Amino acid sequence: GETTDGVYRVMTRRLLGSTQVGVGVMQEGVFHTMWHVTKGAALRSGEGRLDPYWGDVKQDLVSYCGPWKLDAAWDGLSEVQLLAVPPGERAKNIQTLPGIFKTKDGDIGAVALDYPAGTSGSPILDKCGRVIGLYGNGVVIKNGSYVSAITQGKRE
Amino acid sequence: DMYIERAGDITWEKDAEVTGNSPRLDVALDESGDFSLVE
Ligand SMILES: O=C1CC[C@@H](NC(=O)c2cscn2)CN1
Ligand SMILES: O=C1CC[C@@H](NC(=O)c2cscn2)CN1
Repeated sequence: GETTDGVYRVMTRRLLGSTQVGVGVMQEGVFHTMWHVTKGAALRSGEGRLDPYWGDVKQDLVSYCGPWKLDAAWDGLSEVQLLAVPPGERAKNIQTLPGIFKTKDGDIGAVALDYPAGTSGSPILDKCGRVIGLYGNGVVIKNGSYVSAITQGKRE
Repeated sequence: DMYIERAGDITWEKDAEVTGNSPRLDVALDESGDFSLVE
């Protein structure tokens, strides 16, 4: 199948028509997405098959064909871009200054941008174009708005 | 059967639309991977 680096839509034909359930990143021969997008199921890329390699429900991440490759981190000061890939719409970069999720185990960057659920897995980038995390796991705040964590895995 | 379709290159766009605020929130993360507001 297609193994070229880049952002991909994650589609299903089980429901009505062809529905976009999420998004992911192909880097160094590995496909990276959020666990809630695929639930760990196998993926198809043309005539080829992508099998899960690593996954974790608590981190809400999963990699296919190999170990997690993305290790860039938000520097805690600079603006970033969400490369949003919404269902039925073209890829579009949105620039923002991330906020912060403060937890009992440390602070995590967060992006306050609202997209349909099928946009989960879109990458968040730094100014060098490095993927610092994926968009799509977060919280609904006091005004009905959506705030996603900047979710990053660990490169072993 | 889920399938993937290429949607683009991963590159920073100079002069992209700039939006969104930067809220600082107290949150908890449970074993199911769900975030929640701590208040
Ligand atoms: O990528 C994303 C953006 C939208 C988000 N949707 C919600 O779960 C939700 C429930 S109430 C408001 N948003 C899911 N993940
Ligand atoms: O400790 C816990 C809390 C709830 C449950 N987690 C999941 O949602 C889950 C388990 S397998 C897929 N999702 C099982 N573990």
